[PDB]
Amino acid sequence: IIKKELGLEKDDKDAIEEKFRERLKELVVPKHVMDVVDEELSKLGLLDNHSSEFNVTRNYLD
Amino acid sequence: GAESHELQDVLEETNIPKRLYKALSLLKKEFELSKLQQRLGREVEEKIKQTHRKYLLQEQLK
Amino acid sequence: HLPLIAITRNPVFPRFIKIIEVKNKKLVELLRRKVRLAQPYVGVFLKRDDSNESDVVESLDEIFHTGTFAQIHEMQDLGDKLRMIVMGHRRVHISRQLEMVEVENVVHEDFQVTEEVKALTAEIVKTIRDIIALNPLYRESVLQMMQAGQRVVDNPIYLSDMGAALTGAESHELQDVLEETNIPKRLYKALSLLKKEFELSKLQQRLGREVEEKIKQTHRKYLLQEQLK
Amino acid sequence: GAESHELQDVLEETNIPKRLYKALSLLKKEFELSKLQQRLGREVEEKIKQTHRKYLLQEQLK
Repeated sequence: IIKKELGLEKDDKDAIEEKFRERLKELVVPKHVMDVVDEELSKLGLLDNHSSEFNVTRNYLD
Repeated sequence: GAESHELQDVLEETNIPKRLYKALSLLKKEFELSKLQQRLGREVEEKIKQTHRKYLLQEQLK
Repeated sequence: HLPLIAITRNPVFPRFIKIIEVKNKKLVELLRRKVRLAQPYVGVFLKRDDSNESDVVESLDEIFHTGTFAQIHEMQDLGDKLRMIVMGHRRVHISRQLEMVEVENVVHEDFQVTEEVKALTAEIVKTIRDIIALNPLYRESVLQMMQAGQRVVDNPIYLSDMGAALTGAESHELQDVLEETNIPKRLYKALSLLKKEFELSKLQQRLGREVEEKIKQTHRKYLLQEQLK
Repeated sequence: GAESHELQDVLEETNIPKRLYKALSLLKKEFELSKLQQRLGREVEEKIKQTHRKYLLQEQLK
């Protein structure tokens, strides 16, 4: 909570979700891949950061 | 919060309307004084609050 | 004509009981030397910013010029070999500590209209009450024993010094209150400190209650998922 | 919380004691329903805290 009052979090307005969405925003991309990316992002949001599943999902998305 | 002198002054009057009027005037004067003190305190607390919230965050860190 | 006492982060507020326990034992010999005096005494002071034990002995300018002469009450040394009870009796401001000469110049300038001034004093205690009502620091028994309405406030300056002492402000803030000479100025500075600590504590308690509410809401969300269960 | 049909039956009754007794019976039935509603959640709480206590004794021994 002190971090919320003043902390590293909530700075640079950077999120993995948004970062990956903007990375592909400049790419002429098909749709099937688009739905796969949507599913991967949904799982990543569902998946907790500390989980190894989360790291595997992040690597695959990268 | 009126002083004892004002209480004696109110007790001095014989007619009920005059003593009631004096008591109402005393109440209004005391309310005005309390409002003035409250406004001055609000001024002081806002001036202190003019201190940037950074100090609050530093104290949270401490 | 005594050497400066190593304060060692022991700010002795005026008229307020305090205990000093310095690691250095030299103060023990200093105290023992003044035992034979029929009028034992000790002068408390306040250290400046960037406290340094070596600078105190090597330089006498680190300690502020303002000081508080007090009378030794008792020597205990229950836990440590150095434990002195210090209070505030005689406030003084040395013209030049390096050059001791001391003048008990206690400025207590007051207006002859002693009718509306006490109102502000009332406000002071009110805030103090609020503080001890919301941030209990010391027993209220002192409040009951010392009541303004009893006319026992013979020296309201000492009472204001109490009110500032209970404040959590830094030593620098109390120093800056002391340097102020006009009574209204020091009173307003102390009241500003009171409002400052009030805001600090209010933010702290608001945050704590909000966090507890968030935790109970998290538990109730666990229950609402137990509704899926 | 009785249904509209129950209120219609109550209104149909013309004798005062009949309607009073019917209203009392409907009140107690509806309160039994609500008590079951709230007791099921209170049983959720009871089971959760019983499990927590069992695992707390397990934590002590562990």
